[PDB]
Amino acid sequence: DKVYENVTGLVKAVIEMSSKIQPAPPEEYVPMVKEVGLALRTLLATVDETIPLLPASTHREIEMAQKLLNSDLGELINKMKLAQQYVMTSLQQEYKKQMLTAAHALAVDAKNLLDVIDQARLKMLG
Amino acid sequence: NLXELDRLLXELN
Ligand SMILES: [Cl-]
Ligand SMILES: [Zn+2]
Repeated sequence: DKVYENVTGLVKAVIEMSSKIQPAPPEEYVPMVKEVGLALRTLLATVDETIPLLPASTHREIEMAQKLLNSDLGELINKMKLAQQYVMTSLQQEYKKQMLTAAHALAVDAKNLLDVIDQARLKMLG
Repeated sequence: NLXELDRLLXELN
């Protein structure tokens, strides 16, 4: 199940970033966000490969879930940059928190993409 | 969705 493997890899990269966000200084964030973004890229390519075999009536819902992940990555990158802009200020930890919140949203939405695909696989069995 | 992601990713290089 490459979709499950890819979702696992993406969520693991998010959990890693979330244990390193508070200790790490805001300008070592880029490699962690990059590892998350590339895990997402892998996942999206796998889902694109898988869609043609799932029932047509499920494609739209899967496609919306994919788009949500894109928007989530955008927000993560934005919050990362803000956390960088506000290092050693009065807002440093607040923007680190916002970055954390964006990464968590990404992980949750990846799990929901898996759930939608898994339901479409069930329908396909029928 | 892949196109959009790949240009989002450009920002991290
Ligand atoms: Cl959270
Ligand atoms: Zn990792």
